[PDB]
Amino acid sequence: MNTVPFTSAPIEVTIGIDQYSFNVKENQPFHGIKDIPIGHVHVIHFQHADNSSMRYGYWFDCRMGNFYIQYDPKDGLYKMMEERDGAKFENIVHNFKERQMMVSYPKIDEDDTWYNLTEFVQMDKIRKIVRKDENQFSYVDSSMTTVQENELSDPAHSLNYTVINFKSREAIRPGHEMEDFLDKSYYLNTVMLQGIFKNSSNYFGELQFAFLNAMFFGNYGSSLQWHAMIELICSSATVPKHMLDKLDEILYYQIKTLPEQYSDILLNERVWNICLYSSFQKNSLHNTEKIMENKYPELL
Amino acid sequence: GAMNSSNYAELFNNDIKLFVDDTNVYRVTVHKTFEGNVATKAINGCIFTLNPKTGHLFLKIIHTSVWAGQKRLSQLAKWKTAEEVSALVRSLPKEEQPKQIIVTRKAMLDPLEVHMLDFPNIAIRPTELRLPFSAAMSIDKLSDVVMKATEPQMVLFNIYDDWLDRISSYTAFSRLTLLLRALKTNEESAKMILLSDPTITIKSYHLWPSFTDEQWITIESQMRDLILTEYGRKYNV
Repeated sequence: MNTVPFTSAPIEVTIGIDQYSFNVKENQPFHGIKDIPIGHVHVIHFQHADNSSMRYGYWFDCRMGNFYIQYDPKDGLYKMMEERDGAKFENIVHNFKERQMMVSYPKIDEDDTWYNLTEFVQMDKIRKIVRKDENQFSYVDSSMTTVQENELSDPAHSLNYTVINFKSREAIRPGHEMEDFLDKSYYLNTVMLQGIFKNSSNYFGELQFAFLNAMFFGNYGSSLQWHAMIELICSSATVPKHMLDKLDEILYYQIKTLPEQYSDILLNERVWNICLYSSFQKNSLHNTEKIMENKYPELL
Repeated sequence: GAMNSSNYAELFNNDIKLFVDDTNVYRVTVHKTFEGNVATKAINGCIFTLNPKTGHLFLKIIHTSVWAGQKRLSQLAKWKTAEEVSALVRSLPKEEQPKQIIVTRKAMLDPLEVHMLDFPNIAIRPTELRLPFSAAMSIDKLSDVVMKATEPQMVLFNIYDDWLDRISSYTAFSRLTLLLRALKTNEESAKMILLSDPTITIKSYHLWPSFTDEQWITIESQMRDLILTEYGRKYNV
């Protein structure tokens, strides 16, 4: 069980750790988060009390190094940093734990929610979508644009999601215009799965990452990517049975976790109505259709 | 974006553009079967592809054989239209290719956009204009070449005959839309108006009668009257 210590908390801030969140007061003796489950990526996220604009945060994996948070009064944010000295780090953590100045990652034993949201999400894939190769962790915020959003403007601060565009030469084989536009199986199976992602696990990892950035940061480009990757599967007549069954589980947990009050901005009416009621896979997403009909019957 | 009353003069500028109307591509007669069910029988159709500035009409005749063994024909008809318009553009020398294609029906936008991905600089646009191009098959010579076709065929016409020798494109288009609107509202009455005087004929190389400037004013008046007479019925006003 790993630890992300904080040097201090000089500004009042709501701190998120995965699906959990805690309010910290200005100069409250808060020194970090302990008992973080090994085996998953995690995200530690921030919303300042005095400017609720720019949700921002850090994707990390405690297996990849010793990470801590320190407030930078110049750039005005909580920064993740790596401590290269193991013994300094162990001694910092032990002291803060002994003084009980850390919140405990509040996982219920029964509760698979975070695993279910991050099953296919790998740090090495995150670091290719979010390019900052000198760090082992990845910064995301509310305002970062996607490579696709930037085509339609600082390339170094972009989310390099896989570009999906249903009216593109990539999506449509010369001579198969109607077939490929009305049945996206070519685009899903040959171009995206065999060609770019190599397997369904990488495709799902990116889909899950896009959703979590949408939810945790209100990142609009991430929301677009999540819906595009759902629509590409639902709009394909030919999808492996294991991928459909896995997609239904993925979406079920995403819809289960979404704050009820954000359904209006986080869910695209057209995409969900099409996916559940008109698409080739209208009858393949039993769990998802049932939770959407019971939780968000207005949208549908 | 969409072509409307506000940007109407744009049709007659020097940027090559085509209207595409797909309303006569898939045509059927509905009939009873021996068992008393209903079935359709396709008849020959056409794509109506028109340069509004020059009057050049690219009439692609859609022979019933293209529907043989196909499903969802009303959907397929839009994609076949887009395929043939795309083929027409690729067949034209670069300096003759349109800068814009305006579809008369919004359901043509995605099919045509997807077929024209190779031409990213050709704008595909809808229109808010309600254009009466469905009535093209009320022009006897266009109806005759479509119905007689035994195979896919493209036929080239000038839908303005020689009018551009005497009038501007704007005026020619206005005359064409009035004639087609009349033919669409009351075909019998419109054709009566066009041929009632046997001394005015249609040249072998023309679609419409050889009216003098004064005769066109009389005809145009008679077409407006026909359209208002008919409208006073439809709505009881």
